[PDB]
Amino acid sequence: SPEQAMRERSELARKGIARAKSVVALAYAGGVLFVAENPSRSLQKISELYDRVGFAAAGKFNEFDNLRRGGIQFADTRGYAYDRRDVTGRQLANVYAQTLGTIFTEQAKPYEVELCVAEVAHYGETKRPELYRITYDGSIADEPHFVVMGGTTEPIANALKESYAENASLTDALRIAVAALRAGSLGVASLEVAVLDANRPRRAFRRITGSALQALLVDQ
Amino acid sequence: SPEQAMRERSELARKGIARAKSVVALAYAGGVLFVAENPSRSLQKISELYDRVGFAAAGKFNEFDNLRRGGIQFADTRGYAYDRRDVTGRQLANVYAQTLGTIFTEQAKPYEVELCVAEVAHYGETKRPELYRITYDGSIADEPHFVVMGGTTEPIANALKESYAENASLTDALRIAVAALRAGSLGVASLEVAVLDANRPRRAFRRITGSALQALLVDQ
Amino acid sequence: SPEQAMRERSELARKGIARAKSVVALAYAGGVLFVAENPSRSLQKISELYDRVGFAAAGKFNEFDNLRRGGIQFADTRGYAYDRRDVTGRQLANVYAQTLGTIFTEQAKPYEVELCVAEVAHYGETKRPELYRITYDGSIADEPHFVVMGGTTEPIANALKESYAENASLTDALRIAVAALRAGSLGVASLEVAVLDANRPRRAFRRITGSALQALLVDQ
Amino acid sequence: SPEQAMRERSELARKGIARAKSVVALAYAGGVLFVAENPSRSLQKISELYDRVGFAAAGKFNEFDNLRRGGIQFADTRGYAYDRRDVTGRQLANVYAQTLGTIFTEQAKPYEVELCVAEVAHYGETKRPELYRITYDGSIADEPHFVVMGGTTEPIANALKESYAENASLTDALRIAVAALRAGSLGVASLEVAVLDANRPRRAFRRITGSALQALLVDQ
Amino acid sequence: SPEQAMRERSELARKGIARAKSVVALAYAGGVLFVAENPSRSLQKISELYDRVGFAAAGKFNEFDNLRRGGIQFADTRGYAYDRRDVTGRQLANVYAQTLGTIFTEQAKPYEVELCVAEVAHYGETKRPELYRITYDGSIADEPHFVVMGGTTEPIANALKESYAENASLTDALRIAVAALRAGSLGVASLEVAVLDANRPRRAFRRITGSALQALLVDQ
Amino acid sequence: TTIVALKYPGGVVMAGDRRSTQGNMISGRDVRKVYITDDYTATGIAGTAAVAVEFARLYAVELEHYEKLEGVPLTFAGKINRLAIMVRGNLAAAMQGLLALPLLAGYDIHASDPQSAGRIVSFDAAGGWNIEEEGYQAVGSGSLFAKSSMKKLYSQVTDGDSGLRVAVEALYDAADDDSATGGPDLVRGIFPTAVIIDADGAVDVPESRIAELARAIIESRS
Amino acid sequence: TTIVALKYPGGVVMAGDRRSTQGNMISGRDVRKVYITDDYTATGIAGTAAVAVEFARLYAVELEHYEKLEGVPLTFAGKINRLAIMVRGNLAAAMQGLLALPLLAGYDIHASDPQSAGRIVSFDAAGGWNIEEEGYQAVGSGSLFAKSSMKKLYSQVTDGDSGLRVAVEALYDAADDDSATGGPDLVRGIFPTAVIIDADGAVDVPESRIAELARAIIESRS
Amino acid sequence: TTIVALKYPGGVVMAGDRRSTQGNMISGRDVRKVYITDDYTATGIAGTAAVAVEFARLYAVELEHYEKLEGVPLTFAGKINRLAIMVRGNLAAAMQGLLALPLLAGYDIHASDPQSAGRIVSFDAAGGWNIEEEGYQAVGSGSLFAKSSMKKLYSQVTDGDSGLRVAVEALYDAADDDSATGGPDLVRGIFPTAVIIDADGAVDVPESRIAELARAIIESRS
Amino acid sequence: TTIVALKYPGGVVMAGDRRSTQGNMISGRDVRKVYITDDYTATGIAGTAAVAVEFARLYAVELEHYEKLEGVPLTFAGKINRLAIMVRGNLAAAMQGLLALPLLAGYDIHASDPQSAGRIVSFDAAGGWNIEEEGYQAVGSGSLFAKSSMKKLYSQVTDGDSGLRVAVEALYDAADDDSATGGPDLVRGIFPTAVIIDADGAVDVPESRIAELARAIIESRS
Repeated sequence: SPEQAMRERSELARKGIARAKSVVALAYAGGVLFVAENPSRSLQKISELYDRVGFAAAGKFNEFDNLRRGGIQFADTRGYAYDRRDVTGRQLANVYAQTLGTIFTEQAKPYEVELCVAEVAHYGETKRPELYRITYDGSIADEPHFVVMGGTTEPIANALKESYAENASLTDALRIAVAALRAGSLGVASLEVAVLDANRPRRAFRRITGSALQALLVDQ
Repeated sequence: SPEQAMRERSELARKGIARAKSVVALAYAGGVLFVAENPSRSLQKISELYDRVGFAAAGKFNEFDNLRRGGIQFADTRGYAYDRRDVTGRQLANVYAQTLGTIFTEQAKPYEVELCVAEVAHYGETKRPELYRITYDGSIADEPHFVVMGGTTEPIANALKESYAENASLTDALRIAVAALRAGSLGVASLEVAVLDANRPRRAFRRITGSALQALLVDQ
Repeated sequence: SPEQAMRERSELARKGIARAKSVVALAYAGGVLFVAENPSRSLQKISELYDRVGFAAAGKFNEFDNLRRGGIQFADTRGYAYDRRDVTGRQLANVYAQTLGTIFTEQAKPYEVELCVAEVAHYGETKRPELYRITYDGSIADEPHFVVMGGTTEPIANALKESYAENASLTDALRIAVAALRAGSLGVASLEVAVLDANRPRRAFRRITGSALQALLVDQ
Repeated sequence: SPEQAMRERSELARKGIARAKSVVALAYAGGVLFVAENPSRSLQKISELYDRVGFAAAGKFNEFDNLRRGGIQFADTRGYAYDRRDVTGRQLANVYAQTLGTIFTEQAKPYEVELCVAEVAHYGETKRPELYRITYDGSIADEPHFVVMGGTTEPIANALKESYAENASLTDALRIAVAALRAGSLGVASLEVAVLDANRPRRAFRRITGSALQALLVDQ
Repeated sequence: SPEQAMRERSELARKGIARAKSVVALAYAGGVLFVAENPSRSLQKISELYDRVGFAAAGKFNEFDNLRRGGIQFADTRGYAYDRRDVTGRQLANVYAQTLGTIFTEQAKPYEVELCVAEVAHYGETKRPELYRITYDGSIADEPHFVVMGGTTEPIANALKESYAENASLTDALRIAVAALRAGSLGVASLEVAVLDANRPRRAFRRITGSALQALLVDQ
Repeated sequence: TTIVALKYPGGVVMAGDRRSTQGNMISGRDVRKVYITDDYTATGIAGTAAVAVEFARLYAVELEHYEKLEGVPLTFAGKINRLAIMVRGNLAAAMQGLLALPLLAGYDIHASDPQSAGRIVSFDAAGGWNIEEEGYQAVGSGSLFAKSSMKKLYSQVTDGDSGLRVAVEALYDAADDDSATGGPDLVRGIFPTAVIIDADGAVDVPESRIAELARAIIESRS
Repeated sequence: TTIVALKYPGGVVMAGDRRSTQGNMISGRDVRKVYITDDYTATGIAGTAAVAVEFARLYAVELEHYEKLEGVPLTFAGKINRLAIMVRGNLAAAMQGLLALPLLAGYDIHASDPQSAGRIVSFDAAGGWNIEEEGYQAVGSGSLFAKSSMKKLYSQVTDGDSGLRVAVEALYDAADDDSATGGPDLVRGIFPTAVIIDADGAVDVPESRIAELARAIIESRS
Repeated sequence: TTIVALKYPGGVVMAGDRRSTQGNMISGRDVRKVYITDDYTATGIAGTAAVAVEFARLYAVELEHYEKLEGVPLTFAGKINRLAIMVRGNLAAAMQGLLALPLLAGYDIHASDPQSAGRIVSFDAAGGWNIEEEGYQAVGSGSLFAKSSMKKLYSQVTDGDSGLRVAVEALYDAADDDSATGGPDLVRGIFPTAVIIDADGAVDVPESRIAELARAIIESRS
Repeated sequence: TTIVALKYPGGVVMAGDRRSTQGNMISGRDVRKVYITDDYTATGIAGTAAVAVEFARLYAVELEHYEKLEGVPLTFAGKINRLAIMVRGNLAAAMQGLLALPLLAGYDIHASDPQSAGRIVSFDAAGGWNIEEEGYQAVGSGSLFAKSSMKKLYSQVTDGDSGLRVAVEALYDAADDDSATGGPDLVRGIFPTAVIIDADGAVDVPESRIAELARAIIESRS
């Protein structure tokens, strides 16, 4: 039952996604903010890809960490082949979509993940930060404002449908995010946070450490 | 039934794990302690991987001994490629997770094992010893205190949830361990014991022999 | 039914083992004694592997003779690669365990055999002779005293659980063995016998011929 | 049903064997005698392999003729690799056993054959002529006196259990054979006969022609 | 059902054979006569292979024309490798038997054909012309007198069991053949006829044209 | 070509000219021979110009590639090894003509005494390497001259700006003897490039302080 | 080296010396240069000794291999072709140094007149072959001499023993002129080997009748 | 280059200079030519410097790799063999230029009499090896000189410190005749490196006792 | 190098010196050139030392490997063939420089008359071989001299100890003319190694009876 077969796959994956932790990214004044709950100190669900493009995913770790590498793999290569300025993250979105697409067909069990690639304009240039959501089955859509994935989204997503401050400040967007995240459930300085600082000269990625995090964090 | 198929796999493996012997590792003052019941004199379930990273697994021997080698294989290579100081065990955790992950999908029967990779800071440097648990299905989690695997854990694990002395002494932790192990069942100088001595200059691994073992061993 | 599938395999193999002849090896004063019932003059179920390590198996001949070669194959190579003194039989145990382990998964029908690798210390050196039992499914365990396989073991094994003279003489152990073997059933100078003579300078293997056999053989 | 599957295979083959013609070889004064009923003039069921080793099989022709070649293939090579004197037929028995063993597992339908490899000592040297029976499933056994295969054996085999003259003459053994063969059923100079003449200097094979055959043939 | 599976195959093939046209070859004074009903002018069911060996088949054209080529392929090569005189048709029988044998196992659907290879002694030399029947399943048998295949044979074959003139004349054998062929059913100069003229110096094949055919043809 | 690296108390400085010779005919007067590889590593490359810009560029990507992957930059030990491999995997070429010989300068943020954290590693055509531990090193057409002048002017090295002057003075001394090296072109306004590395990072020295420094040396000699 | 083959009424004879030269220094005095390939085929081989024993041995296996497989020995035509292939598949070697040049002698049990069933086939380094049809042929260091003496003594060939004497006399005549050929060594008791083939088969001629024959020739010339 | 190994009652000592010649122009004065491979094995390597640090480093990893895998260090016999393979698997290179020739010094913890457990194995460019059994050996540009001086001063070897002085004195004697060897540089404070192996293990001899030892020899000759 | 093998009534003896020359400069004085391959086979090897210890060692393993596999040792015929293959599969090397030439000595436990069961097989660079059937053979730098002396002293061979003296005397005679062969070193106590093979097996002749034998020859000549 090739048709019914595909439904089973979807299911299996969609389930795994739900039983995994929550991850959210959104557009703010200086770029894009990455925030996801993560008790671990070493196992990161958010990462740099290339100069101006960030990676964040939720699901089965070993599966998305693989893809994370593959991305960095693809990106670096592409930039050496042509030039740095010729990597887009819109590209990486295509790639991940292709890859996950293939997996969902060829591999025995499809990957239990949901991904997010985010780009924020080069140093001087000014452009609307772009977000992409790549699903387990290979489908791809781009949110202009914010992306939620992993666990139950409806409440966390709904909280944002309202709390989203179009041109938020870093501290303001973080506040909004952590609170919007608690909506699907706590929320301590024991989680993973990093941003794509459009303001940064070259490498627009910066992880928010433990001490400095507190300065911006939301009271509950 | 791709979904139901996967449940059968889990089962088969989870069972094998249970019918196999018990293995425990924990964090103590000088590093990490490896202890598992093993009547054999030659077949070892605990081993060195690289300078500051130890391997311990329980399950079907020929299956984890394979992975044990592959680790040492990967590690040594990685250290020659870049440098000794650039192997992490967090790396090896990823690798094992990847490998077991693939096995659980591609191989006919998934591996009947559960693994533990442990790192303890380099000679001079001081850092919190880290423990990783890699399951048969490729899932990976890191305990900050102690890891139990093989046989029935609940009683052995529970004994530790209390008996765990955060900053134990070698002899104290061994005592705690052996007693905590008896909790799921004896416990003679006829078993396998080794440690990751953070204090050691380079190679932070040392197996605890038969005679010297007695000096530290717990009365029942 | 991946789980139920594996049970069928076990069965099929376990059965073949039973319907085949009986093979026993044990530790005696001068090393290890190999004795198995075999009407044939040419088809041998017991063989040398390397300097200080013996092979004995029971089951479907063409299957274990294959493995027998593979062993000798592996051993010789290993000894040329590094040195003679670096082959262990504990090694060969791993290999056979690996091999049979793979077969039991990949091959259509799993091998109907049970194997025994035995090592006895080098010439000058004195060490406790070691025995390993490798099963059809790849499981591996080491007896410190004696190993039984093929046919119905319980009676033959039980006879030994008592008749085992820890430090037997050659003639005494042979006596014990042949009698212990009759326990699961005769026992004429028409069978296969060889030993690992720890006393021997280099090649610690020697087959017990027809004439000289009689001198030591047990009356019934 | 991997277990039940194998039973079906056995069946299919065991059947084909039965519905095919009868073939018998035995030990006599001067070596080994090969006799099988064969109306054909060109399609031979008995053949030379190497200097002192003969091949005879019954079953589906195209299948055992293949194996017959493979043998001659293997033998010649082996003899060029090392020396003539280093081919044993005991070797070829292992090979056939290996081959048929594999076939019975890998190939869709297992070979409908039963084989016999026979060696008779070198010119000067005097040794007990040896016979080997290789079955469809890869099992291998060696008769010290005589081998029967193809069609219904019980009556043909039984006739020999008595009529077997341990040290028969050529003419005597032929007499015994043809008569023993009629026991499962005629028996005219219209069949295939050849021997392994231990007496011969090098190539110990000789086919018994039509005219000279008569001189030794049994009246019914 | 590996056993039942093979029965289905046999069936499918055996059926195709029946629903196809009739082909017959027989031994006569000057060699072998090839006659088969064939309305077509270009699609030939009878062909030359090598100097002294003829090919005739019935069944699904595209399948046996393939084999026909392969034969010619094999033959020519063999003759260049060694010598013309070293091709036997007994050889080609083996080959076809091997090929069809493989097909019947490996290929999805087994070939719907039945074949006949025929040899007739070299120019000077005098020898009994030989006929071989190769079936769809790879079985091979040699008739000393005549071979029938394709459609319903029993009546055509039976007609010959009596009408067969051991040492017939060309015109006599043709008469016998065409009449024996009508027995399973007309029979006009609209069919395919050729012979292996033992009398011919080198290439012992000659097709019987339309005009000259009439001179020998049987009235009904 | 002449590249030179200097070790001073704070960290390391590296600077090389910009001449480009083809035969005994000038074919460039503005070549960037020294590049920043990453935050604490700068790399200069002599020999074939095609392999030069390729080493620097490719290496840099490999270093950053590891970091993005493993989340942490390589040990200084690793950084040395990677570069060393790269050089060996080019022996085939170098044998025929395409010879490119690197000189690595860096700051080990992990060094025991962060005032000796300045590192200079010279490289072997075959893929060898020795950590210099002698303060100065040079590779190229007139390195022989630089090293020999810089021998006398090393005592004068005191700090950043201090060392930098000795660097630029060696490059002037080199070009004064190696026709293939090329000193400071006033008429056209072209001056050797430089990079400094201290605990803070590696940064390009602006031609301003170099050009100024150049004239100092020219006048004092004049 | 000198191998020679002779055709007489019954069948063919072939005999070759046993000297082995390395430079101009003897390195063998007992080499078997002629071998029986199968029942009706004998083959002698000149040039590189390593390829010599290998050709003979390997060929022999291939012939018997065909027989065991197809149930019938090859045509004499086939036997010739197989050997010819073998020689071509060695041109690569022969170009460099490893030159091995066969001489085939045989009895066609299928020949029209079984008194001309004696065959001699000489071979080409490239893989060529001509059926000699002239009674005698020789290959080797001194074949040139043998062929030229044997030219005169061919009329004398009448039967088996008759022909064999002419063979042994050519080998003596050869060795008398080709320092690399080596005649009969009385002092040590070493005499050329020989094989005869007639309708009955091919058999080694025992040194007895050769040694005897040798002395005949030595005395008669003396 | 000159590396030298000595066998004394306790075990073995090995020491080699640190000069590095490129043409007849010094290009190094601090090269580590002797390395500890594992607990009881030290290895020195002469010839191409790129292959030198690579052999030592890679070998060491292979030895420890076996131990981690099989749970027990190799036989001294094995250790010898592995190194030997490595050397053969480099003939291709060495033929063209990249020649690297090792000298193995070790302590067989399994030796019969643990006072003869000192081992010295010299190696062949092709991959050969002889266990020296003669107390001293040397490889390199001036090994010829060392071996010949150390021939006279061997009687003087009594114990650890005793043997070590003879080693350092040969290295001095070598550099005094081989312009490519380089003796002790007082002016700059650079002295040959050394490693000793006894039942306890293999340890680097601190320059202190070497430098001291060096002056002894310089003064006594003075 | 000079290896020599002798055939006496009981079986065979083989002995070769231990000199090792590199240019015209001694580089060894203790090399084992003769090895026991299995119970009844001993093999000596001349030419490149790297390929020497490798042939002997590897061969030995292959022989024993067959035995463990097939349950019976190879025919002497087989033993000869395997070794022969090995030699051919090294022609590539030998062409360039790595030339290794074996000499096989053995006892055919299956020989007709077990007093002629002594075998000597010399080998061809290309992979050829002749069973010597002449009692003595030698390979190496000074084999030419040994063979020519041993020619005179062969009558004297009567039994084990008898033959062995002739062997050691040839090696002495060789070294007396071939500067690359090296006779018995009294001053240092180094004597040629030897192996004997009779119906009982093959065993190393202890230097004792050799050293003794050596002095015999030295004094008698003196």
